[PDB]
Amino acid sequence: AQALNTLVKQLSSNFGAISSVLNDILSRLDPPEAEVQIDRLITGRLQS
Amino acid sequence: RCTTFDDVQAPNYTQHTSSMRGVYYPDEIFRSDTLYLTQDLFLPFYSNVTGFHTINHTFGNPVIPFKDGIYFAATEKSNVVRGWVFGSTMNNKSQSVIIINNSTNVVIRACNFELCDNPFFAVSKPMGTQTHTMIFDNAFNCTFEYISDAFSLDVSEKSGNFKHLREFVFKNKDGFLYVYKGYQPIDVVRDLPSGFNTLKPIFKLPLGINITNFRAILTAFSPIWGTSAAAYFVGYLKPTTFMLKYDENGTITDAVDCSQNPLAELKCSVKSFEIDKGIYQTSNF
Amino acid sequence: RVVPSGDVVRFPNITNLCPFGEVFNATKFPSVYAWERKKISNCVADYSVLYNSTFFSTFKCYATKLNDLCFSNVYADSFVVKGDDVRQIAPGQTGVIADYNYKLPDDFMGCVLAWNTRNIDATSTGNYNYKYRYLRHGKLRPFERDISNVPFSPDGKPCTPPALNCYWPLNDYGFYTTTGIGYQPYRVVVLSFETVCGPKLSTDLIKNQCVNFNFNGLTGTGVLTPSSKRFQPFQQFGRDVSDFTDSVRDPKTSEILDISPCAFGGVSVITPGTNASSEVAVL
Ligand SMILES: *[C@@H]1O[C@H](CO)[C@@H](O[C@@H]2O[C@H](CO)[C@@H](O[C@@H]3O[C@H](CO)[C@@H](O)[C@H](O)[C@@H]3O)[C@H](O)[C@H]2NC(C)=O)[C@H](O)[C@H]1NC(C)=O
Ligand SMILES: *[C@@H]1O[C@H](CO)[C@@H](O[C@@H]2O[C@H](CO)[C@@H](O)[C@H](O)[C@H]2NC(C)=O)[C@H](O)[C@H]1NC(C)=O
Ligand SMILES: *[C@@H]1O[C@H](CO)[C@@H](O)[C@H](O)[C@H]1NC(C)=O
Repeated sequence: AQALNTLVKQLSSNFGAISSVLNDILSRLDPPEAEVQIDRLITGRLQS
Repeated sequence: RCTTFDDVQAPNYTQHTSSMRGVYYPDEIFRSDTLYLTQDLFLPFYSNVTGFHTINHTFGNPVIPFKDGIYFAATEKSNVVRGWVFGSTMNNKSQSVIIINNSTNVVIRACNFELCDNPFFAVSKPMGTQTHTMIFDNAFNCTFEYISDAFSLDVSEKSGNFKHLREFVFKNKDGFLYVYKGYQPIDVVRDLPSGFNTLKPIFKLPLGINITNFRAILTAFSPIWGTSAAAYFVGYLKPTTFMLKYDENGTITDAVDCSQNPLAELKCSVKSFEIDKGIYQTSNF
Repeated sequence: RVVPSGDVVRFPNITNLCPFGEVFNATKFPSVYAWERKKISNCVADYSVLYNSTFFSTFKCYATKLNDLCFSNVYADSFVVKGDDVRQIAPGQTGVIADYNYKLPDDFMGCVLAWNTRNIDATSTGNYNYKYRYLRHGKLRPFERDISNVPFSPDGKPCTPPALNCYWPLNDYGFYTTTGIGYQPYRVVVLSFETVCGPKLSTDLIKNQCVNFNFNGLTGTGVLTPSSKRFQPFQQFGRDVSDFTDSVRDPKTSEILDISPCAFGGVSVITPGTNASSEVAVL
């Protein structure tokens, strides 16, 4: 139960982006601002 | 018309310990059968507060600091505290907000008010009706004006014990003054009863003033104005960590201030109200 | 993956695209410390009127933040800055505009629309009549106006002008026509973002199906169905035991809904082998 909730709560890590939501970086940000921060949250979450 | 009193005295400053006060619903999010740990400008538990006994000549409304947000409470019998001036200089020199409950409406305006040196509700004592908003006379370069829906509140001089307890929480962010309200009936001899009582959001007020100070508009009572009996507090809101216990219906039932004592910090580490016997690791020093 | 079939766009009472003269048509703008409040409410807005104007030049939004709109009132605020103080108009970013004159909220954020007014709002000696605050006892919070036409105390002591070593809170901008762009006056409309909604239409509740949805304050895909969750009257939506939103009160009809996600899963393939047969069964 701790190992699942650790995996859950590291979704909410910003990893240097403006937020931890890929959809907010997708839809709200400008697309040049998007692709850099999509790149950050994947590299965070994939290695988490 | 800005008038004054025949005499203005300092309150009793009776010391009190606010146990479970200042708790509110911060967000719009329903959650149920859960336990949520967060931080906002809350009143901390067991807060050392003073009882502003306003009685018959005694009238405590000078400039009191706000700075991020204040907690207010008032055991009420005569319904004395019903208004608050917010602003910076409290003179006719900067933009200020006078939120009044004038026994009929909640009137809120954000202007450079011609502020009196004595902010009061000019109310006839024998029947509890207001003659004039003797807090301002006129106003300049306004940003906002609000009048709520109508009701009626009895604000005459009342005897006996305190029958009404209201809890208020104020803060400045994004131009929005947030004002929340808590309420319970009481039967109260002196300063305040202990107990857990939440607050719910009532006002979202894009006022746009530099809220650094506050003056509580008390209600003046004379048939040369005086006042009568109420006991109200001033508490401060602090960006502290709370646990928030949620029941089946999303009612906040209980809470823990994580920074009172090492027992309560341990509660926030375990994320429960139940702690087993033993040693648990907590934050480094 | 289960691919969705439906669009669920649920909003309160829908008006048209309003004309916004406060946004692109205003003639004279004041100084920034006492910025004029002009506001937008009850409009399905896109603010393409910021672009389609004979009165402006910049067209920059802090520009796909133009359509960042399903929230409360937009304040189309009116003021004149200098070119070296256009840059300080931002949420946070406390230079002399944001620290003391005009600070912006950062929940949503609109557009800072400015115009080169060198031939109108400036002079050869510096149009000093426009002024800005550089010193005040206390910082502004976001979305505040200072209308203090008052001589200022530089350290909180009784030292106001006309006494000596007592300072005015206002500097000249220096709107010089004989200089470059950094000293030029710009008439600035800022859409301060803190009820409008850009993508605001009305479709029907495609219940019990994997659908797309846009709600007031909520987007995503999922399965929609009525809910029993006891919303407080001051609650918009619900969240689960995780941090995912699972329930919402209908912005159109107040029907409390559940949002379960669309179905998905892995695939196994069962086979007795190619030497045995050439057929499979899937899980
Ligand atoms: C959340 O709110 C619901 C309201 O919908 C609460 O449910 C209500 O709880 C009361 C007290 O438990 C129930 O009253 C019971 O009535 C029976 C028959 O009259 C009586 O024999 C019992 O002694 C009791 O008084 C009421 O029926 C019930 N209503 C519903 C619709 O469930 C619920 O208790 C609240 N949650 C919590 C944790 O309190
Ligand atoms: C809360 O603050 C009050 C001051 O307003 C404290 O009251 C005094 O405290 C000092 C030392 O703590 C004592 O010597 C005085 O006798 C107290 N005066 C009165 C009238 O009580 C009070 O102690 C504070 N609360 C706590 C728990 O320390
Ligand atoms: C395929 O299965 C048969 C069983 O009847 C076996 O005799 C044969 O050797 C298998 N094929 C190969 C290539 O081994």
